[PDB]
Amino acid sequence: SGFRKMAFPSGKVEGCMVQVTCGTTTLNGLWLDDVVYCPRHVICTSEDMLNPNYEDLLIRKSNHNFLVQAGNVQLRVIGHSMQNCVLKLKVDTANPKTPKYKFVRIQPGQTFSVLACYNGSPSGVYQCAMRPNFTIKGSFLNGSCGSVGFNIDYDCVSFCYMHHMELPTGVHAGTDLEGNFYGPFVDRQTAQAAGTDTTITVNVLAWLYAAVINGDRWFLNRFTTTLNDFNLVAMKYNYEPLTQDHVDILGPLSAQTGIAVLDMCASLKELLQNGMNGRTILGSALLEDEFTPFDVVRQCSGVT
Amino acid sequence: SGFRKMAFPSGKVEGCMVQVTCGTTTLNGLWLDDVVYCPRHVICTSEDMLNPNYEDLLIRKSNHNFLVQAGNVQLRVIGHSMQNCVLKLKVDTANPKTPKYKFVRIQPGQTFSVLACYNGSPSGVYQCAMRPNFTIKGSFLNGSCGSVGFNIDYDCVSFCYMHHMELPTGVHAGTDLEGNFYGPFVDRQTAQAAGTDTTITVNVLAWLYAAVINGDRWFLNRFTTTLNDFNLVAMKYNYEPLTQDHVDILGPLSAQTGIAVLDMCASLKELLQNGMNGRTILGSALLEDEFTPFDVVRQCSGVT
Ligand SMILES: Oc1ccccc1CNc1nc2ccccc2[nH]1
Ligand SMILES: Oc1ccccc1CNc1nc2ccccc2[nH]1
Repeated sequence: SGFRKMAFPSGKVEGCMVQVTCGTTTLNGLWLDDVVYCPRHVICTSEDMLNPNYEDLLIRKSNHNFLVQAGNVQLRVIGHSMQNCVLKLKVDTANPKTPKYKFVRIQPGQTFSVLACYNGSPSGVYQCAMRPNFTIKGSFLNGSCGSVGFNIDYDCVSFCYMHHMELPTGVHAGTDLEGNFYGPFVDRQTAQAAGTDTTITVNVLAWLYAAVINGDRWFLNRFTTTLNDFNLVAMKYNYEPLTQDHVDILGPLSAQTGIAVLDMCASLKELLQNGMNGRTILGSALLEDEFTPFDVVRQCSGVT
Repeated sequence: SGFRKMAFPSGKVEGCMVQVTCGTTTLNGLWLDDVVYCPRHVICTSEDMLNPNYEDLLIRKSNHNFLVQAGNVQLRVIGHSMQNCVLKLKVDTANPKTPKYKFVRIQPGQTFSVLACYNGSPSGVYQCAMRPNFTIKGSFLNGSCGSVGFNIDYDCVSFCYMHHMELPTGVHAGTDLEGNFYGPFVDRQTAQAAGTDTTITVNVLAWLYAAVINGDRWFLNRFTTTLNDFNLVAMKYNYEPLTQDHVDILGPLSAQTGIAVLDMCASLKELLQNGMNGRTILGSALLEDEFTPFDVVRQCSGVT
């Protein structure tokens, strides 16, 4: 029993983190097979960052300009290419600790673990969601760029995120491992405002199920609703719309608890309209939206 | 910028987790050097758990009765002893992945990372505090016993917790790595009630400093207080007393933010008396007490 914001064990990713230096810029790289992936802005002076032309900046760079260090041993760079907003540095040594891995582009509402790194050295691990505005609310100081987000399926690491940017509002933007930004963000020190950070409705419902499973039941009401009625209320409160795909996904939690999804929707509706009245659910005074239904099932079942 | 509940990278501890089986009971063990540490209740039938005599139960056990598996390879047990509420199983192989380590007994309010394990396999990592009532609020299913809590100082893992028990209220109890329970709990399926789960005042203050550092300043008031005045209010709200040792410990956060500790106390006092009025601090609707001052400095500075 008990329910925690839980990251994947980070060991498999710890074994992939290296330091990348280009001139005076140091950040982190991900070493898989004989390729090191890092944010292309490693080649910029903070001066360059205001309106960088990366193709033109890259012409001035050689393999020997990229200094790649794995522990306290240097890797030999034998090639470099730009793919979207990441650099791929070919090194002469396959990472001996390369895990089984995939590159995946996640959808808004999907959760993942971040291994926060500085100078290629892991500092911490936390759980995130891709926000509906394609930002994440991370913890990232200078030097944390190239830190990655991942899910693990038994022994296969799915890399979904590389850290590139902090927006002027102190939220975070980055790319998948093909170098494509989540949302409309660009690796340039310019005015970039995020859209509405809506609540991930399907995730709140999952977490309400987690609460029932763990004995927190005070919020369970006598009402039901319809998708359309619930969705009217969701919009008013800056909650993402709930689809039938979300209802289907919650099916196993519905089954385990014997609470129909639309009943749990009507409980959520009353919590939106009435608030928590100073009460807590799973030790939170607000509705948590950074657990997926899959996360709740994993943690409530005990997958390794 | 940004502030997350952050666990230590778990790789060094992942490399120490094994499966321990005695008869039909499977749980986790910690393999350091040529010793495997596990909860002594591995020797009990759930029937034994009602009033176990562990010395008498252990007489009926041999080295060959303890099945220790590290990945899918069996370790040979060449000795076993009981130290308090843990078993130490001497195996014929030193763990090749043993990190530098210490055993430390933490104080209430101290935070640590838990690597939740099932059948010797890591499932997740989260950050905890030892509660003032010597419980922890974990996430632990059947088979999670022998999962450990740790801090890391660069390359040295300090093991502070091994998981043994869930109380009938679904909070968690366990031992240090010398087998001594935190608080008054015993490894017996009997009536064990926790005392008052008070809020860790010094930790809330640290987190209020973290909030100021990260731009959340709305709660900063025009008042100050004294330790004695603040402490009267703390007691009324089930907050731990604040000592001069706590004020001294917050000194560096006081310095960084230019907010005197007693000023931040007076801000906390107003939040206790007035509540949050539907506002959030670092995305929480309640006051977080599971960051130490050391945690706030680490995450705000970027230690690896
Ligand atoms: O639903 C809302 C409630 C309040 C504010 C903003 C929104 C828009 N949310 C939204 N989710 C989407 C998913 C796919 C495509 C477009 C989407 N727009
Ligand atoms: O302060 C309180 C406010 C409300 C309820 C309970 C308490 C007691 N808290 C407490 N912390 C201690 C630390 C060391 C020794 C004894 C201690 N008692």
